[PDB]
Amino acid sequence: VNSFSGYLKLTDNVYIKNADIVEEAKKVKPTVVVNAANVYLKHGGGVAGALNKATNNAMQVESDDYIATNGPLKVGGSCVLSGHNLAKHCLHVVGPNVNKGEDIQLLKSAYENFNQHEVLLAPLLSAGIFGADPIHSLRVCVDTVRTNVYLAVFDKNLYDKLVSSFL
Ligand SMILES: OC[C@@H](Nc1ncnc2[nH]ccc12)[C@H]1CCOC1
Ligand SMILES: [Cl-]
Repeated sequence: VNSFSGYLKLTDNVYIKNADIVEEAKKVKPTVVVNAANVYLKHGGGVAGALNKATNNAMQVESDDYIATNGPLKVGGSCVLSGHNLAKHCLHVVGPNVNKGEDIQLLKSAYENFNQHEVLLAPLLSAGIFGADPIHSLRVCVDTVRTNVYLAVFDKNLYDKLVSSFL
C-alpha cells in the first residue's frame, strides 16, 4: 500500500492519472519523482521547468554543480539527485527529443532507468515538448518498466485519449 490516489490501473505495475506532476509530488512527497531532463540538466520548460520552478531554482543550482563535475548525461541515461521539497529523490531521465533529431529507439533505454527504483512518480518520457507520440511513450513504458510507476499526464484531453486508446 502507498499513498497514490485516483489512478487508473493499466497493468500489474503501471498506473495513470490526469494530474500536474508538480502538485502530485507536493501532495505525495514520493520517494522518487522522475524529471524529463536533457543531457545538460538545463530545466527550462516542460516538466523540467515546472519542477525546477517549484524548488525555487534549487534543482537547477544542484544540477549545474552535477554537470560541472560529471559532464552531460547520455540520451537514454539518468542520474539521481535530490528531490528538494518535492520528493526524497529526483531521477533525471533523458528521453530522446524528436525536435532535436534524436533516435526514438532510445526511449526504451530511457525507461529502463525506472527499473532501478521500486516505486516512481513520473511523466511520459519524450512526450510534450520532446516531440514524440505519447501513445507510443505509454506503450514503451508498459513494455519496459517492471517496477511500480505512477504516471501523471498534465493534459486532460491527452489523458482521456491515452486511456481510451490503451491496449
Ligand atoms: O512528458 C511530457 C508531458 N508533460 C508533463 N506531464 C506531467 N506533468 C507536467 N507538468 C508540466 C509538464 C508536464 C505531456 C504528455 C502528456 O501530458 C503532458
Ligand atoms: Cl511537456
